[PDB]
Amino acid sequence: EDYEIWKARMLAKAQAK
Amino acid sequence: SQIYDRDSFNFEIIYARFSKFAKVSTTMQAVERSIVLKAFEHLRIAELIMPLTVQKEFEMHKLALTYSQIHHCMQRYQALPTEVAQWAQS
Amino acid sequence: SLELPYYAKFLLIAAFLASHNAAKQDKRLFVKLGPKSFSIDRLLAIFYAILEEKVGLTCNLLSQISTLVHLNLLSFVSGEQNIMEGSARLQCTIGLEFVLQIGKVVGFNVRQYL
Amino acid sequence: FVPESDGYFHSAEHEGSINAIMEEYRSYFPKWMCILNEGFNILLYGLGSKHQLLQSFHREVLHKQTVLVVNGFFPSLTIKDMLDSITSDILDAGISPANPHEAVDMIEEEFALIPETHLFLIVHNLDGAMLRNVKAQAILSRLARIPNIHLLASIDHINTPLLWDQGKLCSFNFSWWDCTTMLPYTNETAFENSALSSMRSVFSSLTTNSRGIYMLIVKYQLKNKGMPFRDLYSSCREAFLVSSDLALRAQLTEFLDHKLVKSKRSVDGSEQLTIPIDGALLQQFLEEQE
Amino acid sequence: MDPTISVSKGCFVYKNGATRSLLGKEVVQQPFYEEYRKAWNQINDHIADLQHRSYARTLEQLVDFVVGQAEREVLPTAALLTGINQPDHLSQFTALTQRLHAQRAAMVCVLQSRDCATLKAAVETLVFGLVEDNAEVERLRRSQCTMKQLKSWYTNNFDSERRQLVVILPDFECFNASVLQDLILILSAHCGSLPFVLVLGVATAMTAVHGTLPYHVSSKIRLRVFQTQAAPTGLNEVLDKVLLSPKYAFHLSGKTFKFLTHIFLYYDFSIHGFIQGFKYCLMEHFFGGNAFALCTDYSKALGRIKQLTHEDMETIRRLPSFRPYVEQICKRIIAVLTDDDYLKKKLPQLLRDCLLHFLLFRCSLEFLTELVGDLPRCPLGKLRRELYVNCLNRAIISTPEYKECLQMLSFLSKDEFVAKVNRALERTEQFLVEEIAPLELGEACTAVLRPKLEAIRLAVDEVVKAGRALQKTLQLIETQIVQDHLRALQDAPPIHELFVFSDIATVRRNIIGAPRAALHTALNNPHFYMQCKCCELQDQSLLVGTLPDLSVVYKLHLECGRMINLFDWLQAFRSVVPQIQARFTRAVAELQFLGYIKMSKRKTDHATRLTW
DNA sequence: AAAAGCAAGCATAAAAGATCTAAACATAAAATCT
DNA sequence: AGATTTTATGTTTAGATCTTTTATGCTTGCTTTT
Repeated sequence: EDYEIWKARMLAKAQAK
Repeated sequence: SQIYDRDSFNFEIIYARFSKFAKVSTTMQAVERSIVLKAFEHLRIAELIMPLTVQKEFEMHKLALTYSQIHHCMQRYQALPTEVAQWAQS
Repeated sequence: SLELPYYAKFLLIAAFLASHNAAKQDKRLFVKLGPKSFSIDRLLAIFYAILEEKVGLTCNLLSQISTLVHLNLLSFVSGEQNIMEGSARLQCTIGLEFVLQIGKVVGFNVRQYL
Repeated sequence: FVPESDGYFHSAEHEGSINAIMEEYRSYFPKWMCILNEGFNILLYGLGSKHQLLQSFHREVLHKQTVLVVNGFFPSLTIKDMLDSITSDILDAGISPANPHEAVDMIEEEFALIPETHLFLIVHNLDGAMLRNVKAQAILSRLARIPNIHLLASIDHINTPLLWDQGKLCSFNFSWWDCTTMLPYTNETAFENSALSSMRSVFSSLTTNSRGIYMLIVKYQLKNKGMPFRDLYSSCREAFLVSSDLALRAQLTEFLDHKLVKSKRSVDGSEQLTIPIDGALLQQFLEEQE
Repeated sequence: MDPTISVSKGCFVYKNGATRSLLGKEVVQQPFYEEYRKAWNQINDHIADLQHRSYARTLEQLVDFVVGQAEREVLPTAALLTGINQPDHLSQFTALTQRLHAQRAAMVCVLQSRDCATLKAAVETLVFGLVEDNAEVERLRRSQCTMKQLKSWYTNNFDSERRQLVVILPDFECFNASVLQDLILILSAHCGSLPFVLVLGVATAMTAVHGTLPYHVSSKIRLRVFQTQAAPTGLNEVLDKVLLSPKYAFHLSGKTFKFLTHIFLYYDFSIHGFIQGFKYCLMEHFFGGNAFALCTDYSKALGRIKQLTHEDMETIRRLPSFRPYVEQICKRIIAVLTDDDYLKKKLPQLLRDCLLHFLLFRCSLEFLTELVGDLPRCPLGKLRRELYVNCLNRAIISTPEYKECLQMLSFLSKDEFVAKVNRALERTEQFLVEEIAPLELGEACTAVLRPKLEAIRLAVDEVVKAGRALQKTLQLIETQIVQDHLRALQDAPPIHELFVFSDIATVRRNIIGAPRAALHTALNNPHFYMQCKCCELQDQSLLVGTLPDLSVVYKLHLECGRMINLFDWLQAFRSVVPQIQARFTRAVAELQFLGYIKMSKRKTDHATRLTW
């Protein structure tokens, strides 16, 4: 997993929480 | 030299021919191979043995003596043990 | 009492087998007077045959060959001027008992190949 | 690479790809400057020619530092030439002493006298045609030991580390780098280290009597499928192609100089005169002379 | 062509004001260069101190031998049975010259084998070294430094006072034999008039000394044998006292540790090559950025956190251990992944966590290694370094060898078991008092560890005052020391990547040199390097027609026998693909330049392969 | 019958042995500085 | 009118060369065991 798409998906999981 | 008709010898051949006598000599059993090697070098520095001109234990050599000189050394030698005097004849 | 690196020990016993086993017997022992001359590639072939582990040919292994030559554990009976061209001939210059001691410390039984 | 001993006991797109490879090796350079600053020396061991890469390192990065380029692929360089170059041009100390290790001792003293005067040393092909002896590698390792002198070097031969023992390989504090360019070995093989037409071109320059002497050897060779010297001497004295023996020996010395004739002496003392060319081309040459 | 490519010259000066710190100020003023230089100076000075403290006993014995000869024909002479690692011993002989000059007991010449190809050159370098050494304590040409001039110089100087004339011969094995024997006879001829002492440097054994010295030469020798310590003992001392010290914040991973010790034990016994390889590991670690300049002692680490910019924040986020730290946590991770200042405020807790974990790792290792390595058969090894590599490389409790250690420790009698655990407790407490108390962040480490040791000692008292309690004591030792303070490196606390160095591939590439592997994979599959869209081979023996020209010639070479006629080789290459003959000649010339083939001399138009 | 093994033969080459020569070293004539 | 590099020169020793001679080795041509 690339760091950029992982950081973006984790920010999406935070903002969707 | 008498057996092989003045062929060049080696420290290993002469040490083997000496050890075949030393195993039954009943006075020469105690010598190390290193003492026989230093005795061979002592023969070499007197030019009683000359190189054919390789390890120092395997260099080929030539006797620098006639057999009559060794035979007169056998009679002129002082306190020669009888075992060596018998081994010299055969 | 000569402590050695592990691959230097295998190189030294391989040089002893190269100088003690003659050129013809390697084909029967490894496909699975005086000490003999041997070329460096014959030494590497006997070393890879007895190694049974197969390390790569790094700089350090051929450096171990040259520094075994510098310690008078091996010798340059000929060649000298052209070590790299394959015309060099080496000659192992150690006794059998040191090889048996190295084979005790290593665990390689030298007498099977003699 | 783990070779098997049984082989001894049984014995376009390319330009863009090479340019991307060269741009990556050009991108490596600041890391090489830091590695050379820490005391390691650079060694390149790729497949193709690395001349242009080290020239780019000298051009783009070492544009102002003192630099001694050394062409190791040169057939005729000597280690005395390199030590004389350092001692005379870098330090203005005159000619180096005739013992090379004395010259390295002198270079170590004079470079101990001058901190922050670094001497970069670029050696294309450290395995060079005249650097393959152990002594020149010992001199190069003693030079690379110096804190002031930094070393970059190329390696091409497969059997190169056979001459580096652990003392030289410890003096050569190498940082190995796989700079595998795919460039052809133009400059490295351009030097001297790596025929019926020529016979006609040299036969055209000969005089008439030399043509007759070589035609006599050609006729004897085609007739016998090397002639003794006495038959050539009697044939030349019969055909009036020579005045005495010594002029015929001078003509055959000229033929040996121009390699038309090989002279092979016999055990009986007679001189044999082989022509080193196959007999079909020799028969065609005799037909050319008619 | 290029101006550097000349037909006449071989060397090309580009002098720029040379008479008779390479980096610019941007790099030296960067914090990572500062922390790298600090850690390297500390590590190098500690290793040099260990080497001097190991050599000091043999140094005092050699100096006492020289002074005892000075208190007083054969020349006295001292064989020094030093190790195979010849370059390392120049510091030993230099320390001997420093001691002999400081006592004013002797003057020293050093005879390298490179300087003495002949007896004349040996005598000239010997006399020149003695006279110039005396001149350097408080220049004649080398043609005139006769031994008679040495006698006249010694009479003009030291006859009125006796200085010994020590002649170090560091590389005894490298000498010509006749030059060395003639030199020993020359020095023995001058005894009485000139006091000579002849220390030697025998890398092999005394049998070499007895072999190269003949009956006449050894008649004039009164040698005494000194023994330098073994190279593996020096490696073990350096690895335990330096690379495993608590006080350094930089640690190797277990793979890098095993790789450097594998180079030492399996290739060369040079300590210096191991030190340069550790220096390359330290440089490859610390040159990754100022985020790796955080890897230091705790106060300077807090100053580095307050120094930081943004690329350092990005490279502390990118490192792999941060991702489990984030997923094992919403607004807090938005402030961590974006706000930057919150990560700057949260860095000291993570750095203290990592440094405390590595301190507890070293203390729990100093516990466990005695209790495990005293055992017969040693499943986890004897010394601390093997247990260091084992506990870092993988989780220790899941290994079969830990089960074997638990079984063989369960089989013990009560007296040896209680004595073993009490020895481990006393050793760990002595280590906690001696080495962790002076260190910063050592008070908190002692506060974490000491109650656990008191609980293990209470379990020992419970098994003393009362069979099955030994299993409870093993359970206490497992779950307060092995489980908590001896985790595998993947289970280390997050942002431990700043402190360990696990990148073994690039460093193994740049230290271990394998030119033959690169030439092999370049001459077999060029697609590995060129990365063409057409040149890929599904197998390495295919020989496709789009290959680079050296590879086709190399494969048609490889697929046949030893002696190779050039002509059918040319027909096969012409069948694969005028200028084609010139391309074949260029490929054969390059393949000869690499040493793979050579032209025959006895047979024209043929080539023999040098490889097998 | 297949591939390892002993005399044969020319050949690069290696010693060598004298021999001649080029460069390093010691040294004298001389402008130069005082 | 005297000391100091400076330079031009001669000697000597190490290295290049010519030549003979001798040898191991590279290849060949049978030769012979498995």
